[PDB]
Amino acid sequence: PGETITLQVGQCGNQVGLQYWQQLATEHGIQSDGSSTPYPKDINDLQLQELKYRNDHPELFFTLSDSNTYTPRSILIDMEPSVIAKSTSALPMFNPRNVHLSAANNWINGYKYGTEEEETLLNLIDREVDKCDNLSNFQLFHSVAGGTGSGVGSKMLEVISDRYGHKKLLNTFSIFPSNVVVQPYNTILTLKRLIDYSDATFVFHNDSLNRIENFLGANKLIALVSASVSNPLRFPGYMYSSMESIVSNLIPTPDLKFLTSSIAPLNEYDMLLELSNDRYKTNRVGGDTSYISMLNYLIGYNLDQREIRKGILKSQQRISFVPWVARSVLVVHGKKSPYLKNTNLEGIQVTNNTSMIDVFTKILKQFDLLIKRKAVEEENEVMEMFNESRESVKSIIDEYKACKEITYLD
Amino acid sequence: PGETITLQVGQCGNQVGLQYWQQLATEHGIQSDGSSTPYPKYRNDHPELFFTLSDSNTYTPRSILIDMEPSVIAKSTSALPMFNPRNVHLSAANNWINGYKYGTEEEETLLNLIDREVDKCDNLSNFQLFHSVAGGTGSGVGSKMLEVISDRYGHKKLLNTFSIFPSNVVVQPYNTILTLKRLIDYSDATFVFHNDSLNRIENFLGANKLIALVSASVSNPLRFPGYMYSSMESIVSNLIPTPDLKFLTSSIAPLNEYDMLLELSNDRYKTNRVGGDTSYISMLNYLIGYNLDQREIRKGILKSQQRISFVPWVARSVLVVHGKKSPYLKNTNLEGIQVTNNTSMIDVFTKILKQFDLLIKRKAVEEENEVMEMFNESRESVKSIIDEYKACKEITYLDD
Amino acid sequence: IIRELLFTLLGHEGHYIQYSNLDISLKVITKKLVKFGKFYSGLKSFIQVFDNNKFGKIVQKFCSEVRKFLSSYQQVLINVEHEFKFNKNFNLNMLDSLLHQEISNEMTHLYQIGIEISRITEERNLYYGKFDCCKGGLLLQVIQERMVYYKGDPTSLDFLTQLFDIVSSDYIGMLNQWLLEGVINDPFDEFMIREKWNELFLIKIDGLLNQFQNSTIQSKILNTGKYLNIFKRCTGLHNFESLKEKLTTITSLAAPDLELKIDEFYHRANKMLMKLLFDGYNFPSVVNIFQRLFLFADSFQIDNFIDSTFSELKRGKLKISVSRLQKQYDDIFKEKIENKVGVRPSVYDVLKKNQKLSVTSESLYKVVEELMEPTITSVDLTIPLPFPLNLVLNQQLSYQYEIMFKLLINIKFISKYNSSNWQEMNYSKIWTNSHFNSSVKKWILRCRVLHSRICSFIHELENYIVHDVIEHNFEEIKNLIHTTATNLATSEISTVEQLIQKFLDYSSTLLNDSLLTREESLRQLRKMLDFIFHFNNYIVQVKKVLVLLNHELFNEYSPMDQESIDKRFANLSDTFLMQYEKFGENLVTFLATIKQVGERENQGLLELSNRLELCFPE
Amino acid sequence: ILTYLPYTMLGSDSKIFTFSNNYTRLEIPKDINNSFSSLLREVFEFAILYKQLAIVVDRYKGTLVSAIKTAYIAILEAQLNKYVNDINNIFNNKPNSILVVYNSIFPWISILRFLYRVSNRLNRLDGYEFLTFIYSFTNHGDPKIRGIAVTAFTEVVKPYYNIVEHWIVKGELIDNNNEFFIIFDQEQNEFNSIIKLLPKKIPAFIKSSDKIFQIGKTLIFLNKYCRELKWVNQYNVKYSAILFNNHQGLASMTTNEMIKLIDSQYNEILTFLTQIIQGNNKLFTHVYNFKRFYFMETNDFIDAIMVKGKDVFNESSVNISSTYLRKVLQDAIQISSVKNFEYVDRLDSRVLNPQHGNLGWESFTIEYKIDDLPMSYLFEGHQHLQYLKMFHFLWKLRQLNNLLNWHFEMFNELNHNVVTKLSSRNRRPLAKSLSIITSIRFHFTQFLNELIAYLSYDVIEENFQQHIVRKLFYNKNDLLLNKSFMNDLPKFNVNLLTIDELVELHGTYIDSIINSSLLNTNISYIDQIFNILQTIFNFINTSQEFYSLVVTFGLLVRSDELEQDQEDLEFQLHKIKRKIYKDIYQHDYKRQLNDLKNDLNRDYNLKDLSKLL
Repeated sequence: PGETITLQVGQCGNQVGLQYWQQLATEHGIQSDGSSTPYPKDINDLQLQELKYRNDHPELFFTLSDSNTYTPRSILIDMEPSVIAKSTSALPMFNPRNVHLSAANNWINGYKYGTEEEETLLNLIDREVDKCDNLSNFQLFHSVAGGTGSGVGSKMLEVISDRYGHKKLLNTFSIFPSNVVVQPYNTILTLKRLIDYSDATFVFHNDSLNRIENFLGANKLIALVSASVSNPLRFPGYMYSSMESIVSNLIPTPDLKFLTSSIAPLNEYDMLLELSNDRYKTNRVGGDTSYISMLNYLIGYNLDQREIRKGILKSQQRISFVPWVARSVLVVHGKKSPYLKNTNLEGIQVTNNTSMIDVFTKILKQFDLLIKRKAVEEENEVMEMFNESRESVKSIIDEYKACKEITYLD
Repeated sequence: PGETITLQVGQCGNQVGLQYWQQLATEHGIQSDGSSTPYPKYRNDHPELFFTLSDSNTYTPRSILIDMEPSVIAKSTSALPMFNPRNVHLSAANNWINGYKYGTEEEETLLNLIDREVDKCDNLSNFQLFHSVAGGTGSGVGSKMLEVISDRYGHKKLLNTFSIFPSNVVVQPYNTILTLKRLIDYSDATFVFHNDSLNRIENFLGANKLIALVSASVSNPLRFPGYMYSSMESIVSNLIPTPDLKFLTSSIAPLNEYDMLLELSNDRYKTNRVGGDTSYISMLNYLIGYNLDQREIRKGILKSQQRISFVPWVARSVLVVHGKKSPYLKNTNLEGIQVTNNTSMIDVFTKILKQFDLLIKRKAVEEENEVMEMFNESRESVKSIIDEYKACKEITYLDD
Repeated sequence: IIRELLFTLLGHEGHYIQYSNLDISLKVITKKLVKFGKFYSGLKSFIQVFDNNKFGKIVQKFCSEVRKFLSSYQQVLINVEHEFKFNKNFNLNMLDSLLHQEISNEMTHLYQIGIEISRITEERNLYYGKFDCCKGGLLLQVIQERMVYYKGDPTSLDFLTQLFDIVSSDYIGMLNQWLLEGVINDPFDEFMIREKWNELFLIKIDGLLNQFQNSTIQSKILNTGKYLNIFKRCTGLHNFESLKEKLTTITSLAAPDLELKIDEFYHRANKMLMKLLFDGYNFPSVVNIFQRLFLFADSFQIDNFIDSTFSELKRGKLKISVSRLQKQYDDIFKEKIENKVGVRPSVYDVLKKNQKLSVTSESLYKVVEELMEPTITSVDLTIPLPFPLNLVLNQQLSYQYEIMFKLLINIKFISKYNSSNWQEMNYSKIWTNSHFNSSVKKWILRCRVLHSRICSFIHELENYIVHDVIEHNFEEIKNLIHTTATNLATSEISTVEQLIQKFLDYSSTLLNDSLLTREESLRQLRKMLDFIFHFNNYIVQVKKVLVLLNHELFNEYSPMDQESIDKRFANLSDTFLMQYEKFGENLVTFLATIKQVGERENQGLLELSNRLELCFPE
Repeated sequence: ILTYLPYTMLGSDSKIFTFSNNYTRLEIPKDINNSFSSLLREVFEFAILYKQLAIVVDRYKGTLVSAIKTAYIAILEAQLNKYVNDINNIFNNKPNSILVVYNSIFPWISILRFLYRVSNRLNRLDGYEFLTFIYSFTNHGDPKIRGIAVTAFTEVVKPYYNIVEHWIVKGELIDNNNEFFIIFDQEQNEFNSIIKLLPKKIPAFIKSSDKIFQIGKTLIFLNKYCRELKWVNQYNVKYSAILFNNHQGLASMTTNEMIKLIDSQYNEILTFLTQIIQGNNKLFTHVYNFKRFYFMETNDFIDAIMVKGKDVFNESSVNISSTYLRKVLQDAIQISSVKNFEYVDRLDSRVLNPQHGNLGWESFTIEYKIDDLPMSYLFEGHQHLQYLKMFHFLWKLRQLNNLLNWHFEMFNELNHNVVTKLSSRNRRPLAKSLSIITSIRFHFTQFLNELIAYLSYDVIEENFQQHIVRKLFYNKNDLLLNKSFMNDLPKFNVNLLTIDELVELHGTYIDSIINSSLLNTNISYIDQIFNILQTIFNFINTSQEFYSLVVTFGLLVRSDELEQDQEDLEFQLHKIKRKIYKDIYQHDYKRQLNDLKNDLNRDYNLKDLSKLL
């Protein structure tokens, strides 16, 4: 039950991370000031009707003080100071000592800036480890291309490994760019570091994000899924107490760490069948892709047993599974927060499928098309990092292409 | 059954829709403030087919109030302050040519307006259109309004109209021939109302309440549940045997249940122009005034079987509909509304052909050669419906 | 000569005459004297054996009455002892007149009633006779035998009606407690009504009197206590007493007030039970709900179920699941409410969460067939109807009241298919093209007219069923419910036994007038509804045959341009003409079957035969 | 002579009238003849019946008996005192013959014959066969027999009802004579072996027979276990006053007055019993908290003791469990969400059976200490050993789940820090090898996570709502009554119920979990799972010798050779038979799909489990 440190880097992760921490505030009763709200009595125990004392666990994402204020354990890092001021002034409970101010429009400028001030970033992370009593999970919120989060966010995930020995679970929560000159080769350079210094990755397409909700609305859609995977963590249930228990139940191979998400929008029988539709997935799908693992979230409280079981049995036949993986559809019965209204019923599905073939080959097709068309000792190290990144993303592509055929038994 | 959406187009349609919704709110006891009235939950009446249920218990009707001028819209919103302000759409149109161009450029913003009314209904069953067949702002965009809803929804949603025909400006023969084409190949059911014949029934405000009496009594078993005719699809399926003669007329009765069925069949109480010898195709009688002693109804039906003229190929049956009275309103007397389709709709169609054929012979850039084509195509579109009425009357219908 | 016979009538020896003579003089008067005192010990021996705990309780009170006579017997033996020792000087003449004037009138009757019990001991609305040990029934009936055998004697019957008064005084106390309260306290089997709600109050026909033999009065005494237990099982109230009193009949089981007081207790047992059903359990609120669930008083609920499950009801029972049809029926009819302790659901929201929509494997056209001597056919409804409403609306009622639901949902499904077929035969895109040949356009125009006369048949058959039959017969039931209910509220129909008969008559005529009673009537109702359904599913398959008869429509919806277009149109007109002569075939026999049974049995069915015969020939 | 007849009626020998000790007749010949002595025989029977009955009251004159029969002797003496009063005045007036004395005593033979037949049935089985014998005659004809039956019953029932009234207003038992049906079994184990009712000792005159059982039993429970010495004193001073001051006793009360008293007294105590189980004892608040700790409804706490106790649980049972388990329990409370809620002092931990000494992972348990809390509440061993066995089965599943996800966290850093930088040519047989060990973990972490998800929601959570929540706060089957129809008792939403029904709702709720479907031609279903859990226990234990080899594999490539090629080939040979040994335990988990699916299909309950386990 170790706590979780979140790292917001880049222009995306600041406004997405603002929606991530505003979602955790109303879910746990704390306000923008930081003071705690008296916990309402759950309706799982009634009293003699004539006719403090908290059941949730917010310490994994907030720290405690003597005056009962809750401060989130997030690290903010960007180039421009304008994006930090809109996030700090909106939610005043952010720790101002976690705020770091330096723009970078390329991966080379981002990774070089990550080398020059290693000492002020590694010391900032180690101050948050002193606040917690147990650390088990690091979290990221970065863009794959575009802003400075591709460059210096690629370095911040590398300084976790050399300092702590890479024994902490890294969830990257990456946002892939939509379909721009810098955008093709920005993606292929950070993805080599993404598949080398991580443990799990939740991919999110921006071009497939406006299809679901129909830029402020695009930020609220990422925070709904990012806070849904932490619902059995903060609200303790029978299973899925820690983040390593969810991901290890989902990732079979350390080269297969790429997860696709989907939001359901009612009852809970049609909610399980609505999540299996291919139009709700944040990742784009092409043909019929075989599924490896899947986890259905029902974080709105469901007193509908024997109805969830009929939906699991129906969703086993309508989903084609990989042959060496057993057909097991797992569902968590997450509990509704007593501060939010009990009327709405949410549903999230995170899953591992073969749909990442179309995502990676879309970048690799545009990678060689631009370096052949357009193309001090700086050209040599750029060229060898292209070929090192070219052969490395192919390794997880042929791993997905061989995953559909029955293998891994010799 | 299914929920119902109506469309009020034009200046004449907005005045009818004002009286149509004030009478629907009176029968269900709904005040003119959006507030509900307790029953004199636990409600047998179903106002959910026409009104929207909200979280704040406000009652807003499902109506679109498209119009060119903002004069009559202020009349409807001030007198009935419960219409949705997003459903009403605003900006002079006197002809059909300048009125059809208003709906063609604004087709996307008006089709998007009615999609907000589909998702608010669980199961939609029919559409309605209150307009005038002669007029610039009514027949201009309303002819485009029924066309855009025909191909999108595609034969699963019924489209009824309640049109008003001209009784007598000199441009009124130009547009009545154009929109009569679109009312034939694109409308499912059509009600005919004559402004001149409606004044005779009462003996412009007096004729509006008579149309509101008929347009609300046809859906009386739809809202108030009964033994039969629970849906609108089972009501129109009797009156229209074939789609090429879907034009319908009506009759208003104003004391016995045997005498009410005899007074409805008279040609004096009619909303449409009646010729000399008219033969009926199908008939529906609405006894909505709480008829309970079913001994006098049995004599009124058996008398109406061997007295009224009949078309030979159709089965002569006089279907009587027992309608329950509204508990919020007081019991005045027995009310009767006879809706039917007969051969009596030839004399007004050839009257339109007479004013059209006389005007083309008199002849009263790039816009001339297209409207003579549209005048030509609309002529045999309504000439084929004349030969259809003349064929079904004789024995020449039942052969090759 | 006199002292020795003074001890012989006490059942003892006199040393000369007999046990407990050859010197016969002129003593003729003692020939009958020793005969009268011989059976004196017959009463005393009758006491010591029949006073046991067995042999019933009513013989114990009689055993006390004969022992009271034993003391009244010995009361006069002091006077003859006073007559003996004193100086009377009157012997051999008056001794007969003294001991038989006040004793022999009661000594003779008390011996024949006792010797018959020992005789019958050596022999040994409902049922279970075979009485044992001749305890209560055989003793009370031979007393009335003894009165009618001595008619004409005023000085002899007055003792028998007094002997029957005190003996049967204990039998009235349990009979008065049964009729007034309902307590059946009887330690032995010493009563008529024996508690064993149908096979529970057997009446034991072995031991009734001659007065309790009429078949009408046996139900006046059996249903008086049964309808009182229903008032005692529901609200409690052991030994009511109702802050009131009652006349509490006491006199005898021989009076003109016997037939009047039993009926007086029978009207009170029905006034208190009907006040429990009408006011307590809201019985007018049940018969308006049975009309909304079985006979469709408000068809808005069932019309939303049929169109939602329209694709599921067309397919057979094998190609459908039971759970999918029942589940959709719950969201549209029922409403899930919480049973928190403290609230009280009425009869409206209890029977609304109790019905079950079974689709078990029978047919509507065989359930009615076995009663007398697609999934829309086998769909049905069942309501549990809890206590005590399962007593008046019993299973004989609901079986004649559920059959009308399967018929009313079958024709409402045919009227749903024809109303949907009218939508596609008139305003479709495939069915209504623009520039096909006139040989096809005449076949489309002939198919619409045939369907416009088929659709008007079920809209006329329904107007007779839902209005002339169901609604017309309910106007007299609903009238004699509310004006029953206004009279019951004043007191603190008037019989529960006729309320079951009034509702069984309502469901029978609804089953009679709706063509489900006769052999040839049901044989045409099954054939006519099946042919309409065979024509309705014929329409949906022409929609794929009309795509090959038009060349423009097949080019947009993708063997073409040969003689097979004229060949398959000839096969289309062949199977369409076979259905046109078949429509006129069954209808002229359907019009003939109503003319046959509409003149002899039902006058209301002739009203359809006057209306339908004037429609379709025209 | 006639004056010797009263001398024999009192049992005194004259010069000619003689008799014997007992059971002999008054054979007196030679008075006049057989004509006078034959009638004298039936009045001689009046005298022998007096003497034979007078020796019964003499030998049992309040002595040698301590039972209810000592009141019937007072009845037998009262009629015997009235018998000798009648012989005096009937011989005070001068009788002419012996027939006139026979007339006045003839109304008395009916009374004398009944007292002898019940006195002959003495010194036999004299328990309830005597009190029911008198009550069997109280409903009878012949009112002289009925007249003596009621006066012999109304003053013999007063010692019996003295046991009943003490059982109603005091809640004790003064019984010593093998009598009134609430007996106390000497094995005082729980509140079930104590007070019980026998149906055979139920009399025919007690009308309630079940409410007086549930009035005295709850009075003992409200006096000694849940003392509250203010309400019982108010209850004893109130209802014993209205039973004594106006109705002079319970025997004087009729049948309707007893049922009106007891029913108004039965619901009076159950209102107070259901008062303090809910408002003060909080039965449902503790049964819901019984599930958060015994049924693993808060997995953050059970994950905390498995992380903050990974050093103590590795040793044997030599732990003191006073300063070690107290340290591990208290710091894990600060880690998880248990540190904030109310009843944290009730939480304690202990080691079960330290004499075995198997391991430290197996002997641990959690205890919800319900001390006071004045309620037992019949939560004895048979309600607790099956309630601690279910925790230890659920302890085996969360233990394997916490060393399988750490196995995922240990092999990912083994891949990163070592395997991706091994000579760029030996990675391809190693990256293929490590992808099998991470994938066989995925087959194991999906078998447990759905086995718990079936137990924790279908078995545990559905039975708690059905048996505990519905029977307490919701209605039974069970009504419809407009109460407006006829002419300080707070009614609340608890569905008032007695002791024997509060133990049964909780007793069945544990019985319907431990015995429902699979927790109990083949071995049992619970035994089949333990064989699969043993393989997972053995899979992780044989995976560490793989993990300790690859970290050494990285040490050979950094510093490097003929003797190195011998040492490298022996180390890769350690990887060849290892992955083959990994295939052995893989087919045993593939064997799990064969025998479980062949057993789950035989039941309709486990048909849904056959496709997701």
